Amino acid sequence: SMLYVSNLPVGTSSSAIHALFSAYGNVKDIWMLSPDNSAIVSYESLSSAIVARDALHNRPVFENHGPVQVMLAKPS
Amino acid sequence: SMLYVSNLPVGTSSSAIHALFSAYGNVKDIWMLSPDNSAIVSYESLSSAIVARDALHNRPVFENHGPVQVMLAKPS
Ligand SMILES: [Cl-]
Repeated sequence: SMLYVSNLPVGTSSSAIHALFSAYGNVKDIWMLSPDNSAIVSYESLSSAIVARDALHNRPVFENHGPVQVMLAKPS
Repeated sequence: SMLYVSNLPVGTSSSAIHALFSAYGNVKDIWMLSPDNSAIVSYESLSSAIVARDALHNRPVFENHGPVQVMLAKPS
């Protein structure tokens, strides 16, 4: 399952993304889109992607930075 | 490989996206992010994602609508 994560702080590392999203399930892959301040996060299960989306979408979880956006992508 | 495709015409279907990106390689999956007018497209090979990124730059698509933006997502 794919999450598009955006409005990340400039220079957020894949390891920081991995820590943030590992709280909700098994992260299979992270692809970085640094010129967009964004990333793609893949979970093993849709149930985990849903929980992380609900938990983190439009949340300023990084201090002194704006709210991170988290959108669940619809396959097919 | 994973491409993040943005600036889609509003309402663009996954069938239309599949048809466009099939011009450059075997499309493995498409995930729609339609509230963002965006999509994630995965190719079987990296060469195809590069070809697609380069060929689509400034190219009118979907009945001569505005070009789309294509960014190659780096795995980690
Ligand atoms: Cl999972």
